[PDB]
Amino acid sequence: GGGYGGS
Repeated sequence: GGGYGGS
């Protein structure tokens, strides 16, 4: 799986 975060 995988993902991200940011802003």
